[PDB]
Amino acid sequence: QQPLNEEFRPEMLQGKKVIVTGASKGIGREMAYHLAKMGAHVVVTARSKETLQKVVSHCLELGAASAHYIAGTMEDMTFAEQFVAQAGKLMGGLDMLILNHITNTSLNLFHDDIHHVRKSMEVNFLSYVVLTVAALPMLKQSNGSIVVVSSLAGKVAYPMVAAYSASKFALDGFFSSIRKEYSVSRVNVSITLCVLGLIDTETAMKAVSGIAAPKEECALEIIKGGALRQEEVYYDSSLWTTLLIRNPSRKILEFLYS
Amino acid sequence: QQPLNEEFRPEMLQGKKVIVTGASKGIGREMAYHLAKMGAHVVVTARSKETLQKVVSHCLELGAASAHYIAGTMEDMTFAEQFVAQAGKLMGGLDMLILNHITNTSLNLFHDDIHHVRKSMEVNFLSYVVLTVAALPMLKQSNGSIVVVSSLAGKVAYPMVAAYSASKFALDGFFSSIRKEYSVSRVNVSITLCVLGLIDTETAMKAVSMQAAPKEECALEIIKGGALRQEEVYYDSSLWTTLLIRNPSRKILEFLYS
Amino acid sequence: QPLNEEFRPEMLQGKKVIVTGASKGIGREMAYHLAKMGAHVVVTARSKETLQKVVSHCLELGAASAHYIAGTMEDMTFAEQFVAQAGKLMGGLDMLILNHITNTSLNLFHDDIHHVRKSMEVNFLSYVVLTVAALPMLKQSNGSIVVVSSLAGKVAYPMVAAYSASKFALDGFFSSIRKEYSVSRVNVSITLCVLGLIDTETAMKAVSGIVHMQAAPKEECALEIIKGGALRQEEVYYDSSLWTTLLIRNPSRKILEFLYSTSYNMDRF
Amino acid sequence: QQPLNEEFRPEMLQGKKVIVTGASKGIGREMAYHLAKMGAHVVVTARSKETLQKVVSHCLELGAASAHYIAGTMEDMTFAEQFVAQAGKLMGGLDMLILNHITNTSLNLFHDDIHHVRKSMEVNFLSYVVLTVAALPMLKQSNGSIVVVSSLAGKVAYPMVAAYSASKFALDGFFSSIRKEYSVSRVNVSITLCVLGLIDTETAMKAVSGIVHMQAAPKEECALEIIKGGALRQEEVYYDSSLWTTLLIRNPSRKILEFLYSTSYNMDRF
Ligand SMILES: NC(=O)C1=CN([C@@H]2O[C@H](COP(=O)(O)OP(=O)(O)OC[C@H]3O[C@@H](n4cnc5c(N)ncnc54)[C@H](OP(=O)(O)O)[C@@H]3O)[C@@H](O)[C@H]2O)C=CC1
Ligand SMILES: NC(=O)C1=CN([C@@H]2O[C@H](COP(=O)(O)OP(=O)(O)OC[C@H]3O[C@@H](n4cnc5c(N)ncnc54)[C@H](OP(=O)(O)O)[C@@H]3O)[C@@H](O)[C@H]2O)C=CC1
Ligand SMILES: NC(=O)C1=CN([C@@H]2O[C@H](COP(=O)(O)OP(=O)(O)OC[C@H]3O[C@@H](n4cnc5c(N)ncnc54)[C@H](OP(=O)(O)O)[C@@H]3O)[C@@H](O)[C@H]2O)C=CC1
Ligand SMILES: NC(=O)C1=CN([C@@H]2O[C@H](COP(=O)(O)OP(=O)(O)OC[C@H]3O[C@@H](n4cnc5c(N)ncnc54)[C@H](OP(=O)(O)O)[C@@H]3O)[C@@H](O)[C@H]2O)C=CC1
Ligand SMILES: C[C@H](CCC(=O)NCCC[N+](C)(C)CCCS(=O)(=O)[O-])[C@H]1CC[C@H]2[C@@H]3[C@H](O)C[C@@H]4C[C@H](O)CC[C@]4(C)[C@H]3C[C@H](O)[C@]12C
Ligand SMILES: C[C@H](CCC(=O)NCCC[N+](C)(C)CCCS(=O)(=O)[O-])[C@H]1CC[C@H]2[C@@H]3[C@H](O)C[C@@H]4C[C@H](O)CC[C@]4(C)[C@H]3C[C@H](O)[C@]12C
Ligand SMILES: C[C@H](CCC(=O)NCCC[N+](C)(C)CCCS(=O)(=O)[O-])[C@H]1CC[C@H]2[C@@H]3[C@H](O)C[C@@H]4C[C@H](O)CC[C@]4(C)[C@H]3C[C@H](O)[C@]12C
Ligand SMILES: C[C@H](CCC(=O)NCCC[N+](C)(C)CCCS(=O)(=O)[O-])[C@H]1CC[C@H]2[C@@H]3[C@H](O)C[C@@H]4C[C@H](O)CC[C@]4(C)[C@H]3C[C@H](O)[C@]12C
Repeated sequence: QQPLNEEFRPEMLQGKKVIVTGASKGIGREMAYHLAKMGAHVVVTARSKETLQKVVSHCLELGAASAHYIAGTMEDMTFAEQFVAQAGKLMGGLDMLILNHITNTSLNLFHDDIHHVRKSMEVNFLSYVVLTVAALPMLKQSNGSIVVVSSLAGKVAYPMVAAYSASKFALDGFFSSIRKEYSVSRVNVSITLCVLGLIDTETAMKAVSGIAAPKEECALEIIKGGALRQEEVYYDSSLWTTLLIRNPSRKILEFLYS
Repeated sequence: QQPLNEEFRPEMLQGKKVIVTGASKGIGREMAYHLAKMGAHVVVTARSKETLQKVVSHCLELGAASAHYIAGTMEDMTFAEQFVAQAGKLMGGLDMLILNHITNTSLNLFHDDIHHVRKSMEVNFLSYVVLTVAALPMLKQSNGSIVVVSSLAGKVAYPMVAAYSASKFALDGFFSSIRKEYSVSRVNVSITLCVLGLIDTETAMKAVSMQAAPKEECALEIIKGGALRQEEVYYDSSLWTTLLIRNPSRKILEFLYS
Repeated sequence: QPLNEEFRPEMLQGKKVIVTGASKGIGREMAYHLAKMGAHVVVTARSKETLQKVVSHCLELGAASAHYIAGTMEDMTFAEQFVAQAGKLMGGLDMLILNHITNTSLNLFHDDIHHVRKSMEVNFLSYVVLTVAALPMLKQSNGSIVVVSSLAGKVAYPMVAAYSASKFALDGFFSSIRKEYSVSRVNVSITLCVLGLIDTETAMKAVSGIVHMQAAPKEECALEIIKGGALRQEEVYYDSSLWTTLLIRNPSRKILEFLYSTSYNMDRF
Repeated sequence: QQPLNEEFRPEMLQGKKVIVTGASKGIGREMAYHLAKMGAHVVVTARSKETLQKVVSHCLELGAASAHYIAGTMEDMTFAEQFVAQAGKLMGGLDMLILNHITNTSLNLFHDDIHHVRKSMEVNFLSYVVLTVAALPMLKQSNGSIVVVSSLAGKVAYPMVAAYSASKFALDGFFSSIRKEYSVSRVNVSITLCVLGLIDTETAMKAVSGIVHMQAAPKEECALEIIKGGALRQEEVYYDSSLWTTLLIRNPSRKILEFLYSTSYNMDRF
């Protein structure tokens, strides 16, 4: 889309109505806290009821306009649908949908685990589509934004994360296609895809113990990208990563072909 | 993987045992016919037994070492699994698995069509994984090859094909990751991803009603790439397309990051 | 770094600008744009007769002043003396537009070392001499150098070997001194312009057949060069087709230059 | 051009007739030594007869079919032309021309040394053209090869090497253009451009002292990769301590656009 030709400021999120998924820990939790400090209305979700309550209480302490949680698993597509409808009622609308959750993923070779492939596709990809469809009427009303959190393994191939990579590549294909559609149909909803290197969440640090950028800063850069309506955000400890992983030729060919 | 350092010869397929899916029409049918002319053993599949019988009869006329069909839908993951077992039984093993079928797809904006997204992911992606898992023991025995048919819309973003693009991107992520795993684990099974522009199949010509490439030639280039164990085949009417769509920097970064 | 503003013609009002190779083609069009913007201009080329016509039209168009000095850029003494004279006449210098080339036609290289040498002297070395002569004045004004180059100064083509050598040399030289000015805190911008086929008389005599119809307008080309210089852009890419200007860019080069820059210690210099 | 679709073998250089310029020290000297070990005929040049004589002595001991030197400065285009003729006479022809010399260059900011700029252009660039013109008839006879030694600073920009970078960029523009001309004119002479990172020659090691702290690649290995690339008729050789450098500095998009652009124009004319 057309990004905002503006400097980010935290007041861009003041009073904005934001869903954050996968917000009980890791990057999602940090995004909830940043949003709370900016004075946003937030609804957080994950499976962990008790941790979500603690996240909500801290968001209120930090200055959230309001904060609520709804607990459930994004394996359940009915839950996903119902979640968005309830979150919208809790906030009186929706300005930004931050899709961040994933199913449990560790480093292993692919041997015959079709169940993990299916579960990864359902939780990491299909649930994002279901959430988007449920959110789109509200986002069209607010000229809002969808933020999709992805990965280096969603842009290039790695061993040991085959099922995950499939799901993150699928997000790029799906959301980059609907971005093109929203441009031609003049739907004023931005789509931001975030491509992350190694981030120091507990999940990642445990996953890479047998082989990191700060999660607070990562979370802020994701929000900034969404607020500025950027097509993509690249975040890593090293500029070697963020500068070289970019594929400007793809965007050029998409334009020239159109 | 390492591609064979030699020119293609049709004799490379003589007596080879090959599965072709989506082989009742389009590129799949043309691949069956080329394989037949080369004296391969072929097992073809699609949903329509009537059309498949016609393909088998023509394959035998053309010189196939043997030809059989098994009809079913790749919506049914049990069928996918049992199909590979039966095809292997019929031929006495498997040298090449050509994964080509897709669910019916036309050009349309995405609105609230979760059904098509799920169907596309199941038929176009998950069934390919199920088929690969079922085929891998036989392919390991033969040091064989997997050929995955994909698309320009599986490498860059287009409007009007969101569900389809998600599934084709997913293929790239998944199969490119397992390719990395087979290299580190020294599994001698090659994986070839084919990226196709507009090809003059009846399906395509109806869907787009620019220059369309001939399906006979397309089919042959797919077989050549698989036989030569190339990582990727790019095929289009124009060299502007096949040369510019390639992304060598991705392959370089994957290597550097390893 | 480039100015984060839209171009306005008032940015050149009262500015003191040299344009070389300005008797015809893109250089003449640049002089005309500058004149319309109310700049002070000094133009040069070998031919006094054609330069007279450019100066007279510049005055009609509303130049603050317009003058020519004729000479050949084969003569490095002329190059040096020309800048001193032009700057003294105008009372300073804000922009140096380096645009001239030696006469080049399309042909296979045929042992004509004389042409390789002449290309290197006129198209490349004279640009360096002009720059050295201008830099004190440009430092005084926090001014700009604009170097006009070519698609054949970024990728290789047959039939223009000597010319391409000279334009590649400009990129290597000027891109290196740009980096030096960054570390030495010299506030003089350098803009390298990469031009496709432009409908100058020279180009239209050189090319063949339908290629003539694939040329971009010289008036527009000239304005984009001036805009790039005024905005202190590092590079300007101009062509009749977006397929050209988008695909010919090599962003990986600037990325690697940046990534490589931390590994040397400039404190000695 | 089309590279040979085969693995390098040292016998590819046995009995071949090779010129190496700038061969009294550094990479050039190492190239002479590898060629000698492969049983090539070699003629080496540089300004210093004393250092050239030592190279020839070692080449003869290593097993060169023959080894000679001719001393002179490549500032003198007359010497350049006459050198190639004499080298050709000494060997009875020419199979490979390796152009490697440069004028003395150190790291410094550019101020006003137009003399250094001109000398760089004359020694590092124009003399290569003169040598090529002199050699080409012999190379056409043998379906031979030209190897042009260049630099990271001949592909991307660096401060402190402005005059040198201009000359190496010029080599790319010129020799890449002639490669295209040889393709349309059906001249069966290969051109290989070599792009080198930091190599542990005495010149480089002295020059970067205190400025740079990175790995330097071995000059012996560098020299061998240059010969291999030339022997295999490759368009470009990239050599560095790190695969990060050699893989990322290559620009396949340029080669693709040149090809696509060529399909649009008819070269029968001019
Ligand atoms: N950290 C890294 O190095 C990288 C991270 N990323 C991306 O960043 C995002 C966040 O990663 P990170 O913070 O490390 O991950 P974490 O594991 O810390 O967080 C994942 C979140 O999703 C939730 N979640 C897990 N399963 C389900 C489910 N079935 N339904 C609903 N929610 C669930 C978790 O909470 P609960 O257990 O309470 O349900 C948790 O809140 C992911 O999209 C990921 O792909 C990408 C590349 C690298
Ligand atoms: N033609 C083109 O322009 C392009 C083609 N491609 C790719 O090439 C491949 C072939 O395309 P094309 O030849 O045009 O397609 P066609 O529509 O001509 O053929 C599709 C085949 O798949 C079968 N099929 C459809 N649904 C199912 C199902 N549920 N289970 C099993 N088989 C099914 C069909 O048989 P039946 O209906 O009898 O089951 C048919 O045999 C596809 O992978 C596609 O993505 C990519 C880009 C462009
Ligand atoms: N037109 C095109 O398609 C392209 C143009 N360019 C570039 O744009 C620039 C201008 O091109 P264009 O406008 O076509 O060129 P022109 O041939 O129209 O103009 C050349 C100018 O340079 C002068 N000149 C020639 N020889 C000398 C000399 N020895 N000393 C001083 N001046 C000399 C000429 O005047 P006089 O003869 O009286 O001295 C004339 O003023 C050039 O740098 C070129 O490389 C790049 C790519 C394409
Ligand atoms: N080493 C490195 O890090 C890098 C090297 N390169 C390239 O590799 C090539 C070789 O470099 P390197 O081995 O370090 O250089 P050296 O300084 O070791 O060798 C240069 C050679 O050229 C000769 N030479 C110098 N001036 C003249 C002259 N006027 N006429 C004829 N010969 C002359 C020298 O001998 P004498 O003085 O006796 O004439 C010497 O034989 C060069 O082309 C360079 O650009 C590129 C990038 C990096
Ligand atoms: C750490 C690796 C590799 C990152 C990488 O490849 N980084 C760039 C190159 C770095 N190198 C040092 C190799 C070169 C740097 C050049 S430099 O010169 O700068 O040093 C990356 C690649 C795939 C990533 C996992 C997946 O996402 C899935 C999952 C998501 C969860 O949420 C967190 C857990 C997990 C397992 C992720 C953790 C981690 O994130 C992984 C392992
Ligand atoms: C035709 C378009 C666009 C192709 C394209 O973008 N091609 C390169 C650019 C060419 N230009 C526009 C630049 C022309 C200039 C010529 S020049 O020489 O200058 O380059 C492509 C993009 C997506 C493709 C569909 C999907 O796969 C899904 C589906 C698969 C079935 O199986 C067949 C049907 C269908 C609907 C496909 C048909 C067709 O295949 C589509 C529409
Ligand atoms: C015309 C060619 C090629 C341009 C090119 O490669 N352009 C992009 C690709 C275009 N395609 C092939 C894709 C066709 C698209 C046609 S489309 O209509 O679709 O756009 C370019 C390449 C080198 C150029 C000459 C040099 O500078 C030297 C000299 C400078 C003078 O000052 C003017 C004269 C002259 C002889 C120049 C003329 C012209 O400028 C040349 C021949
Ligand atoms: C050393 C630098 C920079 C090299 C570079 O940019 N290399 C790639 C990047 C590597 N990184 C730092 C990113 C990673 C290394 C990780 S590491 O573990 O290694 O620290 C390069 C760039 C330009 C080079 C000079 C010119 O040619 C001219 C001249 C030629 C002579 O013949 C030898 C002398 C001299 C002065 C040359 C020496 C040296 O050659 C220079 C300074």
